[PDB]
Amino acid sequence: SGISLDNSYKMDYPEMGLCIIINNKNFHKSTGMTSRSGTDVDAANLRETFRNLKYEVRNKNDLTREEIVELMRDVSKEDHSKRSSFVCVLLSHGEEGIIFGTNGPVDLKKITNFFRGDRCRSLTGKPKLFIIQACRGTELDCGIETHKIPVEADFLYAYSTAPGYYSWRNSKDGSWFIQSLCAMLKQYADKLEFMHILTRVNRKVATEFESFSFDATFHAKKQIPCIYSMLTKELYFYHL
Amino acid sequence: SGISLDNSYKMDYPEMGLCIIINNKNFHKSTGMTSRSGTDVDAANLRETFRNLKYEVRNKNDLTREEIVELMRDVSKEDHSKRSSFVCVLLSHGEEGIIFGTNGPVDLKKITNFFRGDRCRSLTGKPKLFIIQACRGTELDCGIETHKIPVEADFLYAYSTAPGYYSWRNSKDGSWFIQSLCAMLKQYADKLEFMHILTRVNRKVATEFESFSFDATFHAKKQIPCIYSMLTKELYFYHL
Amino acid sequence: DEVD
Amino acid sequence: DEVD
Ligand code: NA
Ligand code: NA
Repeated sequence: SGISLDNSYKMDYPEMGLCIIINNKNFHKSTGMTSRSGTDVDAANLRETFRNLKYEVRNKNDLTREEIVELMRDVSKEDHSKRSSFVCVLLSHGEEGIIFGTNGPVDLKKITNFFRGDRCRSLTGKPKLFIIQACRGTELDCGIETHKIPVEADFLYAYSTAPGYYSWRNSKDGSWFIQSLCAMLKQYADKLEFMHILTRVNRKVATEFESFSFDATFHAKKQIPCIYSMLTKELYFYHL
Repeated sequence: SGISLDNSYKMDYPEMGLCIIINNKNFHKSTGMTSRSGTDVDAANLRETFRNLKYEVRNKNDLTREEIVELMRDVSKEDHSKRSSFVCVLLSHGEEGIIFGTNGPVDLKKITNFFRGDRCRSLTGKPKLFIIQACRGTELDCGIETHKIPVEADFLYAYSTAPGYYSWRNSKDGSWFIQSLCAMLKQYADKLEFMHILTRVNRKVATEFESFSFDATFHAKKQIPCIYSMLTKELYFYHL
Repeated sequence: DEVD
Repeated sequence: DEVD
């Protein structure tokens, strides 16, 4: 045939792949962690958004740290040969490098290690997307007025907030980041490459949201998400 | 006039901006750090590459930690009003979050803080690009066979390697990452958006390079760079 | 507005 | 090949 180009991931396998959504709202009392009002809005929005992208969505609620690790291990041991990609969304409390099960923390590196190129062979060479709505620390942004492949290749981490910073969640509307992510996927997934969709998410969160609080420490604060890409190709959710 | 779109950074200011290259090859003997053979190849390649993109390049060699901090502070206090962007390239030893002056470490967060949206007002809203060739730890990748804005907005960190990992430098050819970055900028800067150029850099490093060592611990190892984007718009080095 |  |  004619000249060919190979700059984009193959997304025309029989299945787009799994979308695992872990939605942790209620935490064991002994942890002292607050309930995450608004997270069900996020989980429902994500389920619908990724359904319309033709992902096989699995929603899981209020998982312990042990259940999170066993779920991720089990999913990584499925046969993904007929799937184009893998998506995991984590909605919980967090700190830098950590997301919380209902009874204690899980290392993000432990979760993602299950999907390394050498440990999940049916996802080798395929994009592995981790979308994380969770705090990464306690800083607040005051704003300003205006052949082999690496085992860590083909991962993308879409973080809601900058490293070291809190992440913001509205109890009525859902989190700033997930609200914005679903809106941009709905509008642009048939149009734009995924990095460019996520850049529009960055702009939406950075420009349209600002916290309101009776507590001066927490009032009038801003947020910028962080795209962490080890992808090796362009990612389009559509194919020709 | 007619309908307008504002999805890309304005890159038609009178000047593209500064490109500061800090090239640390020789370290004080008391630090015990080895000389970084091949880094001059990197620094010359970067100077030529960013010259052809019309950046005002400043090359600095073998700076102490004190000189690095004072240089970055002074540069952040210049008037960048007529400049579209800012680029800083760091070539040195490193660990996670750190790059080394010739006599000791510098926190990357301290360097980049000088350019925060609230601390460098003539770069507010403009892309601030930090390109880092330095180790981030000591892990090796064995591979597998195949209104306000946030003060942290509009930064991009192009890291040579995954967090926690060594980064590879060839003593004859220069570093895998900088070699690849300059090659992809030369080929695609008049064609592709910057995230897509960096994705091609990811692929080039991940697929074309593998270490050769007489030491089994260091032999046959792989590398994947990391794009860390807090940009809010698409970045093209050309304009219409 | 709440933090995570 | 050397590491940084
Ligand atoms: Na958020
Ligand atoms: Na490198």
